[PDB]
Amino acid sequence: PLSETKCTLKSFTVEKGIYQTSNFRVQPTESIVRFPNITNLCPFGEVFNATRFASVYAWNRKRISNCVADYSVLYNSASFSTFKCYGVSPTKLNDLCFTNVYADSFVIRGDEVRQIAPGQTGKIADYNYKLPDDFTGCVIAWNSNNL
Amino acid sequence: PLSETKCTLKSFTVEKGIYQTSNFRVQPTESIVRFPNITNLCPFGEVFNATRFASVYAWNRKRISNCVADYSVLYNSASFSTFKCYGVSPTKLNDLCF
Amino acid sequence: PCSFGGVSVITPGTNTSNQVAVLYQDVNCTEVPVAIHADQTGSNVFQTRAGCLIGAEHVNNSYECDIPIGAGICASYQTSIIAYTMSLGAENSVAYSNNSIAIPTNFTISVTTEILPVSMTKTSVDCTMYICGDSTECSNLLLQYGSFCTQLNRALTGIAVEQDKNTQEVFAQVKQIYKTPPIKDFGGFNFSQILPDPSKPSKRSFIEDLLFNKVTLAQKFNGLTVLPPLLTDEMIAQYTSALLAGTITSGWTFGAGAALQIPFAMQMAYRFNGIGVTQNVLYENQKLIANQFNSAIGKIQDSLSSTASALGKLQDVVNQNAQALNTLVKQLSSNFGAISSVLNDILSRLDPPEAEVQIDRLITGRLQSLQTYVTQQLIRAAEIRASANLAATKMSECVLGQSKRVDFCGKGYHLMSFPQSAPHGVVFLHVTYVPAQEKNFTTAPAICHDGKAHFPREGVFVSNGTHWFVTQRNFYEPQIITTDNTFVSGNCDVVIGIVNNTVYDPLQPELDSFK
Amino acid sequence: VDCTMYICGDSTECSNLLLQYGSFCTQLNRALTGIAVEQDKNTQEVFAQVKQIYKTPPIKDFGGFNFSQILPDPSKPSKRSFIEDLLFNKVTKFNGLTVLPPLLTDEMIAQYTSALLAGTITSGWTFGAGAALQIPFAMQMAYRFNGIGVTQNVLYENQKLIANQFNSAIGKIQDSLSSTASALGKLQDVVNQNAQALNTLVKQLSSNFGAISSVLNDILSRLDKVEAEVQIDRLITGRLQSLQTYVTQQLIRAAEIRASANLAATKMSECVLGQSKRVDFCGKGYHLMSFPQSAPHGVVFLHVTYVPAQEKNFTTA
Amino acid sequence: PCSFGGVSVITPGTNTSNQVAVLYQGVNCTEVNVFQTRAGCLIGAEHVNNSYECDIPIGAGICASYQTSQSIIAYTMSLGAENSVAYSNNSIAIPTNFTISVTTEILPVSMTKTSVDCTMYICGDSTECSNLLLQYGSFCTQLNRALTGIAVEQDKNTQEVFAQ
Amino acid sequence: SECVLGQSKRVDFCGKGYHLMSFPQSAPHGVVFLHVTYVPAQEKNFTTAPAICHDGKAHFPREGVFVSNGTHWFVTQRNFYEPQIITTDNTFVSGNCDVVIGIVNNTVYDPLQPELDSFKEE
Ligand SMILES: *[C@@H]1O[C@H](CO)[C@@H](O)[C@H](O)[C@H]1NC(C)=O
Ligand SMILES: *[C@@H]1O[C@H](CO)[C@@H](O)[C@H](O)[C@H]1NC(C)=O
Ligand SMILES: *[C@@H]1O[C@H](CO)[C@@H](O)[C@H](O)[C@H]1NC(C)=O
Ligand SMILES: *[C@@H]1O[C@H](CO)[C@@H](O)[C@H](O)[C@H]1NC(C)=O
Ligand SMILES: *[C@@H]1O[C@H](CO)[C@@H](O)[C@H](O)[C@H]1NC(C)=O
Ligand SMILES: *[C@@H]1O[C@H](CO)[C@@H](O)[C@H](O)[C@H]1NC(C)=O
Ligand SMILES: *[C@@H]1O[C@H](CO)[C@@H](O)[C@H](O)[C@H]1NC(C)=O
Ligand SMILES: *[C@@H]1O[C@H](CO)[C@@H](O)[C@H](O)[C@H]1NC(C)=O
Ligand SMILES: *[C@@H]1O[C@H](CO)[C@@H](O)[C@H](O)[C@H]1NC(C)=O
Ligand SMILES: *[C@@H]1O[C@H](CO)[C@@H](O)[C@H](O)[C@H]1NC(C)=O
Ligand SMILES: *[C@@H]1O[C@H](CO)[C@@H](O)[C@H](O)[C@H]1NC(C)=O
Ligand SMILES: *[C@@H]1O[C@H](CO)[C@@H](O)[C@H](O)[C@H]1NC(C)=O
Ligand SMILES: *[C@@H]1O[C@H](CO)[C@@H](O)[C@H](O)[C@H]1NC(C)=O
Ligand SMILES: *[C@@H]1O[C@H](CO)[C@@H](O)[C@H](O)[C@H]1NC(C)=O
Ligand SMILES: *[C@@H]1O[C@H](CO)[C@@H](O)[C@H](O)[C@H]1NC(C)=O
Ligand SMILES: *[C@@H]1O[C@H](CO)[C@@H](O)[C@H](O)[C@H]1NC(C)=O
Repeated sequence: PLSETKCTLKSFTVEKGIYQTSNFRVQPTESIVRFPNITNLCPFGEVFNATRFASVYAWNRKRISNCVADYSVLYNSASFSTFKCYGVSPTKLNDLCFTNVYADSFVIRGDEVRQIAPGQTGKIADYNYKLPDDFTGCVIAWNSNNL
Repeated sequence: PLSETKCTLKSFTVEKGIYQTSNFRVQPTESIVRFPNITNLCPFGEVFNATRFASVYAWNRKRISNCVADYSVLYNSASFSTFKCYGVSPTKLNDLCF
Repeated sequence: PCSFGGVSVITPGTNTSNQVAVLYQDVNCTEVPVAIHADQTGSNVFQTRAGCLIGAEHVNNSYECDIPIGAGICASYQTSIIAYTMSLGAENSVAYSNNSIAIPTNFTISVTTEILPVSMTKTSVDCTMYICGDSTECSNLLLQYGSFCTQLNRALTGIAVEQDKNTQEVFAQVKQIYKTPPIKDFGGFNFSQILPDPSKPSKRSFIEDLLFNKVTLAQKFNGLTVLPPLLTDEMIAQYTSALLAGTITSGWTFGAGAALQIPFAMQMAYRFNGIGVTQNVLYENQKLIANQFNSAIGKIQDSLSSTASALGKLQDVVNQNAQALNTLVKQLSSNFGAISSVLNDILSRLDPPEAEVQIDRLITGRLQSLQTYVTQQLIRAAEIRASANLAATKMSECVLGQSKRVDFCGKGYHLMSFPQSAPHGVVFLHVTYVPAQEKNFTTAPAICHDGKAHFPREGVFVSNGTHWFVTQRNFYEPQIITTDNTFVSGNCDVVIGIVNNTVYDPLQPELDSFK
Repeated sequence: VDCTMYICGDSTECSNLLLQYGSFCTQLNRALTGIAVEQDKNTQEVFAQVKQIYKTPPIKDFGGFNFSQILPDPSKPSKRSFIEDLLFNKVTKFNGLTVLPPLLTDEMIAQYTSALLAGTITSGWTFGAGAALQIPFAMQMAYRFNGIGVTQNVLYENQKLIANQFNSAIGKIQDSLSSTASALGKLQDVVNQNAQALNTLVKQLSSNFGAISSVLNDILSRLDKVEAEVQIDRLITGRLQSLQTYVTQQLIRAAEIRASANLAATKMSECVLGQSKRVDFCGKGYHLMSFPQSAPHGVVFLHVTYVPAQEKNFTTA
Repeated sequence: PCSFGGVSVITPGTNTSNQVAVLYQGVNCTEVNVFQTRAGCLIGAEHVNNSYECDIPIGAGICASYQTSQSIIAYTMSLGAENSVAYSNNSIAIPTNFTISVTTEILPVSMTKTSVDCTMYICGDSTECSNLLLQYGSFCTQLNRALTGIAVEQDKNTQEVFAQ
Repeated sequence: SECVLGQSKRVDFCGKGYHLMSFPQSAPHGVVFLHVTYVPAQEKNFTTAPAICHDGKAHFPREGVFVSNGTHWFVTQRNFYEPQIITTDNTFVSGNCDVVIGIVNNTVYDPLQPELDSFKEE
């Protein structure tokens, strides 16, 4: 303790008195992880690999719930030109736990994925499909040359 | 006004006394917009209703600068064949200008 | 600019009625009931200098002010809500002459509650776990901001020792503990309300159980500490119990040096000399002092019995501190444009190469909120101590001795005092000297006899039309114009306004005692 | 100060970002209102040291003393005194700024003074103690010369001498404040120290704080929601900070005013309501008595001392 | 949340000893010679049922000291010695002698007149920093203004005290 | 102002004890006052009285208090023991002695009676 005081005061001499030096905090002893568990897996392969897709004019909103996600296998695989997430980091999704998930499926030209970002203005963003400025989620895009 | 005091004093039995708690303003009503007495008038009658008309090889690159061309009278005349504006609406090219 | 301002509510209190009153501030009262932000408004409209108001009626009659509106306008309840120009009490130009002194005859001895805050609760705030809360990488971004909260502790520990220094300098201004005498026969003066009593928890007094229950209101959780005060609460009485003792028993002498024996029945004789009243008024009216002193000590619990309107400053000084503590707590749930308030939601679903940018403003606005708590404490802390140094000064001239500065300890001529314990303050019992029942007399500033002036040693000359007398400047007790009570200087006619009367010489019947 | 109007002009988008900065401006609203209670309470503690009102008797017989200079005249509409009229002429928006008026008008301030004036003329010191007790003013100095150890023949044998000197002393007071303006600088600073803070409070809106424009309506008119939110973010920190800077300047100065006031009312106590022994406390000299007069935001005491002169040397024993 | 508390060190000066004690504020001794106080858990000190006048304050009526081997001790502070004045209705005490004491009473009157240039403190000499400080407008004239007020005010204090 | 340029009647404002004077001393960034005080010490315990009945007339002291060491009575001032023979110029009269409480009996020496008695002896 005396060394803590000497370090706190920036001197090698400590006078008669009471000096506050530090804080004490009981540390954790282990980790306990808890989650809801569902016997169903979320059908994400069913949407990315669907043989016929939605146009941007009539874009598909499929909904996801009551399932155990596995994004890591979807992340860790390489089939995607870009994988960007906003308000959330793409590695971290496997940690969080959500109430709903919506998969918004459609196809688009390449120079217009410059424009798909949330709050970014442009033709496709304002007339066809919009993402709010407070959007949280992930956008995936992958090039289609034989699909 | 009884429970309006309760909206910020966080209780029910408010004590006898004044409580500066609320404000007001006056809403705007008409939103008038003013400009100079327009009177500027880009000459378009000498380039559209002209008499001497040219060809494509001898196009005189004639200058229009620092006036106002009322495109609104070039809209309701409605006698055009290829009235096509590339990258700008006809509504607000009177509002944003090059 | 088109008009806008604050708008408030006049209420007579919640349970009394529900008739309300709305005040608009410095707006001409035309566009008022229409535009926006009206909880609807009514019928009557009245204009003042402070704006116009709705929810009352102006009354040409005036009364004592209760609720301040502005510009000399106050409001109350009647069975309804009205508004009125303030009064200032009874407008009475009392009598005046050039040959009239009003001298009182009888007198009451009242008391007056006067309470000052002497301290505040020694709050103390941890730096790091307020900002982050036992989390590593948040704390590493703290230390790159240098040494903000290092001086904030030394600010708050600096004020922590300060009220400990205040409490030390406001009570223990005697050096030693005194022991109250076991026998209790002090000339009929019943001190039973203010003495410590053994049948309570071992040191307490009878005002205290009426006082400890009267002053009430968070607790120990995240982010805060409440260090207890230095001097423990039980012996706070014990200093005051000692402070009773000598100024009950030994008199005012122990403020100087070693104590001295004196009985309390004649201590007021010195104290009656403290405002220039002779020592005969004690013994000739000792029992009359007693019941009025009993009743003043009787009424002093009774004014404070149900709910006095004079607890006030000592009740809210916990309370405005407590919400100041509490408004620091609401800032934990603030958000500051970051997408959370708890840190763990950021560490849940964000990217640690970029999540610190959301933490970056999150550190600032929480620290920005902390600076507000720094100043809000510090300004009142100086305001308490400057009040408290006055409070110990009021302990000084008014408990240890009999001061002279009028209207400094109790409204009236200061006789003595009695300090009592309190939750965070001191409660004095100022015992004033209020005279009453005047009888205006025919008076004159000087007496000529034998061509030579005469002037009393202290006091005036009154007459009931015929016979002149001598009594002192603040109490009526007529005596005979003598030789000893006056002195001589100068011829008569140099001074205006003198009347004529013979002067009795006591030496002349002593000259006539032997012939 | 309205917090919303000074931070945001009229845009609710500015008002939305303020709302998620927590309960900041309500605290600044609280403490300024806390100042607003103290300013009325300081006025309450200084001049309402009397139970009731006393107006002067109509007779002006006082053994040669004049008080017309400090008594208010009934001839004026605002029933004030001429010295006050000298004191009432030597002292000279839309952004949350709001001048709430004081609690008492200066006519009402004049009511307390005239009340305190009259009983001090007519009732000794006694009215500050209990019930009022009348006295000739020729004798009240005979109280007070006993207060500094002067035998009261010296008053009475030289009453005509003292009165004219007391009269010509008042004429100097009328002279020194109707010609020179420097001695009123103490009040003049307080309004000026108030006024400089107001002007620098408003002019901070001319500052960008690293924005593309200091005015708010331009950024709302030329950018979208996302990129202007960063620009408005810079606008709040600095406007809010100047507001907090304004509050901190107000609070510390208020404590000085709070420290000023209790010194004043004690002098209303020790030097108006009675005769203090404390030397060097109300004027220079053995203190006799005083007179208070109304003043804008202030009070002016007129102390009367006993300064001796014209000595000889004396062998003592 | 599992327990925490501020930590402070009780110690005398180092020119007497290096022995110390520790105060774990607001947390008692079932979670960290031991002594339980209403301040917290106090370790490194020994309780004594005598009462010596305060030398180090702690809290809750406890004070510490370093007296004689030698150790830190804790105790409930005394308030001076228990005493009582003899009393009756026919007994008085009058001095027969006296003594002239001389008390010292020190007060401060002034402090060092410090003045700071904002532009200096923030920007070394750089024009870029100065330009970007200008665009904050006139904050830092206010700071210089306040310091100047202090500087004048400290001369006024000294003047009022000594030029009586 | 109140303790160098005069004498403070305010108890325990300038020094502990009854105040007499002070002396100032310069100090860096401050001032030092040296209060000089009168401190009573070395007392005795006397038995007192509030007043005296001589012939029916109650007597009270102009200053001081009546004291008794034993088989004798005196009057003396209040912060110093300096016992004086009681006389009518030390005291004063008001009323009868049936109204006072705690009173005692004693004869008061009168300084006029001896001169007058001396003349009757002549
Ligand atoms: C279909 O996606 C799933 C996972 O979403 C993956 O197992 C499969 O290989 C994908 N199909 C192709 C052709 O890559
Ligand atoms: C332009 O100014 C003239 C000057 O009187 C006025 O008569 C005319 O109406 C103005 N033009 C317009 C469009 O207002
Ligand atoms: C051309 O002239 C006719 C009538 O002269 C008119 O109606 C028309 O608006 C004019 N158009 C242009 C472009 O000048
Ligand atoms: C309102 O309540 C207070 C305390 O709860 C009480 O003193 C007061 O008399 C009540 N008012 C009425 C009108 O009953
Ligand atoms: C409000 O307006 C009316 C007439 O428009 C005017 O008579 C009155 O004086 C105004 N109020 C004030 C406070 O000036
Ligand atoms: C009261 O004041 C009102 C408003 O000026 C006036 O009309 C009325 O005559 C006054 N007197 C009475 C007795 O109502
Ligand atoms: C003092 O008053 C209390 C009131 O309860 C009474 O019980 C007690 O006997 C009184 N004591 C004396 C000495 O009169
Ligand atoms: C003073 O005495 C006169 C004598 O007539 C009387 O009229 C007057 O009312 C008295 N004033 C008082 C008692 O205030
Ligand atoms: C005045 O008081 C004296 C005192 O005894 C008394 O003799 C006399 O009758 C009283 N009245 C008048 C009118 O003198
Ligand atoms: C008092 O005033 C009256 C007239 O008002 C006058 O006759 C008398 O001489 C005055 N007496 C004194 C002592 O001033
Ligand atoms: C006589 O008085 C004057 C006035 O101060 C003084 O200067 C002088 O020294 C005195 N005479 C003596 C002998 O002290
Ligand atoms: C203070 O320190 C030095 C070195 O330890 C020593 O010489 C001196 O005696 C010490 N003081 C005391 C009181 O021992
Ligand atoms: C800690 O909590 C209380 C608080 O003083 C104390 O009495 C007790 O000994 C400790 N806890 C337990 C479980 O003993
Ligand atoms: C401490 O007080 C306790 C009473 O429980 C006693 O055991 C002990 O002897 C006391 N200390 C001393 C020094 O007497
Ligand atoms: C004698 O005076 C001293 C003062 O300390 C005291 O001890 C003693 O009790 C006094 N006499 C009596 C009878 O108490
Ligand atoms: C003091 O009171 C007691 C009652 O016990 C009595 O015996 C004694 O004589 C009284 N003394 C005086 C001086 O009245």
